[PDB]
Amino acid sequence: TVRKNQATLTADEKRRFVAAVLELKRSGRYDEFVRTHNEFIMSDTDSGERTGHRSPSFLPWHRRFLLDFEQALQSVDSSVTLPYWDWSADRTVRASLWAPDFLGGTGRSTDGRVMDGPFAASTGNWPINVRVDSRTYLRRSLGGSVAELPTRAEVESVLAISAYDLPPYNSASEGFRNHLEGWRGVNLHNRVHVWVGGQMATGVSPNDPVFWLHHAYVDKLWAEWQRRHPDSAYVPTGGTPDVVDLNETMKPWNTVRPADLLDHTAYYTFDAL
Amino acid sequence: AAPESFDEVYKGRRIQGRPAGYEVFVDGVQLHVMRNADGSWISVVSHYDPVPTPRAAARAAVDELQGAPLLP
Repeated sequence: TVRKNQATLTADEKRRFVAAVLELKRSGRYDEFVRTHNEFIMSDTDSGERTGHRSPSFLPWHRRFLLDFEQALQSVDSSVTLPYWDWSADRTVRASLWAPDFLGGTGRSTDGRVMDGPFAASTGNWPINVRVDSRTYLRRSLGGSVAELPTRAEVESVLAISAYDLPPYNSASEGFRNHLEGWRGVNLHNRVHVWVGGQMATGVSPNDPVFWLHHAYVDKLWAEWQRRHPDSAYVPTGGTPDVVDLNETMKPWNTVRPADLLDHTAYYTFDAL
Repeated sequence: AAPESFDEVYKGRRIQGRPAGYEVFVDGVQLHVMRNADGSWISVVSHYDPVPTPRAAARAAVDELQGAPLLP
């Protein structure tokens, strides 16, 4: 399977991706991805057990989570693969990503409600069910709470960082993982969440289908880092309380380790790396 | 030491915080919040944009909710 830049999909590929996501929503499967993500975003803490985020396993955990999602999509339409959103390149509200034939656009100014595209509440096809408040409609405020998406030069400054992660292996860390996650430095991944706004800025962010495309590009950046730093590798490598060491298994699956996910080519390649 | 407790009406909603690590409520409904290692705070309504205090997290949540009742 090849993961393609969203910008490059044909109209038929976009149609088939949208249909597969809507069918996962209709069948009830989609919402359980939202719920799983929320359970870890709430339970992972800097001073305690941490697996899905704020920790070295942020990257292999999301790699496995995205594979689970892509396998669910392929169970609906075997031709579909997960595309990625290069937010350094496709960085305005006018990008084809946000067109009505793909994800739809920003929210209206009164309540943030997305009014167009396949995921607009008015279609009846995108109920927000896993939620933290009464509102059941997709919301966005593109560029509302932060000025700009990261640039290619900001991304390259993070790719340059040679340590994968460093003690204390949490949101206070130096090193590549925490600069890509964005809790320190120029801020890549967290800032994209803030830029989209609406559910993407919350603890139920997979409610927006752009979640997966954003995380597929974060996953590509890990792969790019690995080629830049062939002698650097996942850490820690054993005996770290509360943190997933390289050969420890990860929740919720329990049957996979970071070690099993370092080499993405076992599962997919990129259009260009 | 945990931050101090607080109780105020903000944008027409009662927001409360108290050490437990720390609990916040919006109109009596608990808002999940979390403290980062640097002392900043986030919540399940605004998770990716750290703010300096638990009251700032409660206010950011009320701002984002735009009047919507929080769900447990």
